Amino acid sequence: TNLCPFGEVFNATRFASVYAWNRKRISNCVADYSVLYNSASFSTFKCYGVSPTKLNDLCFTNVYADSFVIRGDEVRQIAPGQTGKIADYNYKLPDDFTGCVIAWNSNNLDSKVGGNYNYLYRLFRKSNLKPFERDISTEIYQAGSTPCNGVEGFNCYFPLQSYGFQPTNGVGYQPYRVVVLSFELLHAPATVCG
Amino acid sequence: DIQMTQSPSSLSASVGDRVTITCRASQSIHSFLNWYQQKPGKPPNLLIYAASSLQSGLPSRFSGSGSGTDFTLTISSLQPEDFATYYCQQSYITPPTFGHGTKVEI
Amino acid sequence: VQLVESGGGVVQPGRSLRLSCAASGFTFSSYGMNWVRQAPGKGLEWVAIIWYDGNNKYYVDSVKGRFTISRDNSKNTLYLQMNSLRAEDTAVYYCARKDYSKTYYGYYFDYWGQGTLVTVSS
Ligand SMILES: *[C@@H]1O[C@H](CO)[C@@H](O[C@@H]2O[C@H](CO)[C@@H](O)[C@H](O)[C@H]2NC(C)=O)[C@H](O)[C@H]1NC(C)=O
Repeated sequence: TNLCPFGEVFNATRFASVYAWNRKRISNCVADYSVLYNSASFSTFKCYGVSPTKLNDLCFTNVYADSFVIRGDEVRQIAPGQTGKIADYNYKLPDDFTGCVIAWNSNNLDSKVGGNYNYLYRLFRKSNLKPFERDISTEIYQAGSTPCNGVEGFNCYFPLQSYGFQPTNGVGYQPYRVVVLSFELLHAPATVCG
Repeated sequence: DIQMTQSPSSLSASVGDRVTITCRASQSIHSFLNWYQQKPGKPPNLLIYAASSLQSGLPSRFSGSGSGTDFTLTISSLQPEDFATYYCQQSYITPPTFGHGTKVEI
Repeated sequence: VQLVESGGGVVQPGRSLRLSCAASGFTFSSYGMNWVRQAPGKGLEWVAIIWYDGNNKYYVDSVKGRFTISRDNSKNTLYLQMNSLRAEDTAVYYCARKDYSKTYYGYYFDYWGQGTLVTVSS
């Protein structure tokens, strides 16, 4: 009877950066995955494990909506078993993913003429992220053998770099907002239905 | 630092042929490979930076492609002014190491 | 944008030399600068880098401890003080500009000079 708050997840005025992707848990509400599929505005809507038309009746304990902003050419990396600077260092999806990935273009509201640098992606990390890991640490990356001692210098780089978002970039470089829904079951009762 | 191997060391090609020069890194350098052209007895000229971006003003026939360890410089139409030595350089870790170079013959 | 080198020549082994590079056509105190040497019949070999702040200088092995890279931003000149020269430093030295990137990991040599030959064998 209580529509799940998918609006504010997909209607948010300020999306989080990919390195600080925002996870909103959804529980104790009735979610209709019918305005979400037939919206006719989503560039990408790819469901892993559960069919898009059949999950409208599958009942789940929790539904995690993970939202962030990436580039267009990097949407393919939000998928199981993908290697890339976002799959490896910013946001990793499990190989046995049982959710959906939604993505839509955002040159509007997110591509200021002067350049929107509020969004950062991680260039470097010591090791690849385990599935669903959030690393918001800004420690200097030591590429060389000389310890950095916390100062930015040669072979000592800041992991986070700003996306270059301009109103003239090619579709590959234009900003895409991405929401990854993780539908999970546990021994707890299924509080998510439709 | 990172050792760079450029293959082939020398290439024989005719006008209008396809040329492909591969630069391989001992360690991952991400997308930080640059390609320079040097004709004999002249300063090197920048061709590609970031492994995919063509320096402004240069002919569009040149292209780059690669990520991590393997990189490729492609010349679609080898014109008479494209016969020179091509070097690949990594900027991921200082020192920036140049490849030993590939010369294009007739 | 021009980078003209000078100071090269024949120098006896074990002696010293100072290569200069005068730059014109752009603001000097905004660009990192580099020295890259090419031995005859061999590929390019990066020699040294000086950052635009005048404090961060990096050298390649076999050059560290001998060569000193510096810049006089007030004179629009870049120096390379080559001390204790060996026989293996025979090469043409180019002063190469570093892009307007501000980042330590993605730089390229957009504008090169003309090269000065520094023969060392006695
Ligand atoms: C995000 O906001 C849009 C506003 O456009 C919502 O969808 C609009 O309103 C109804 C239902 O969504 C549709 O009939 C309109 O066509 C939509 N407008 C456009 C331009 O598509 C949307 O529902 C909101 N997010 C979610 C998850 O519902």
